Amino acid sequence: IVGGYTCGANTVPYQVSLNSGYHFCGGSLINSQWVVSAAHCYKSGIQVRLGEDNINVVEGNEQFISASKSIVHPSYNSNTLNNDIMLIKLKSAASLNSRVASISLPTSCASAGTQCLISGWGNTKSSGTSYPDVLKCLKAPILSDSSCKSAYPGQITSNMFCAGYLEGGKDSCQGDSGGPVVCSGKLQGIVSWGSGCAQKNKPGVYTKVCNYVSWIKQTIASN
Ligand SMILES: [Ca+2]
Repeated sequence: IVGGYTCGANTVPYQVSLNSGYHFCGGSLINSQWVVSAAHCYKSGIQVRLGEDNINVVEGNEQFISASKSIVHPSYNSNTLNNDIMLIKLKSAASLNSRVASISLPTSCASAGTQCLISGWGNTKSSGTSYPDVLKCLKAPILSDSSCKSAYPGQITSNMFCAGYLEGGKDSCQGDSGGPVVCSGKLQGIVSWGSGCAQKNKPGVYTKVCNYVSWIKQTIASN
């Protein structure tokens, strides 16, 4: 997250870190057994880390639970990043309390102008590299479909939306991928892609979670 703020420990209780020996992507806990992330974060051997603030220090609220199964969206296209969503099942159910909690799925799609909370452990610099150990946060609005398409000609599908600031300086970034965009207490986006980070006229692009609620529910119901 570039141009954000330190969230505070366990203030984003649905945020998870995907770990394969190291943090590599975010995700969102949607029930005791299941995490939403980006399909482009797929790999084998995932350990889901819940209750994290500093990802390099054991602070006392963590739950580390190996994944039993990953399910990339049936229509994920890694070239275009269309349908950049996956589900990860935990080998055992997480214990839920105020610091580790699921986030609700949307019942309707959010609108341009709505304020959301984007979070992650990704790079905090737009030029060069610095990775935080504690969770960063950014409040940002959803942008119009027209301004999103004008920013990224030929690239924005109906399964994507832009959020952030066209002036630059505030955005998600590498290492945030797969993490949440939460608006009015609902998971509306997944950190997906963008041109660089926090560049002028290059806002963040997010998977549009409301399009996937029926797939998510039916997949969980049978897996
Ligand atoms: Ca920790």
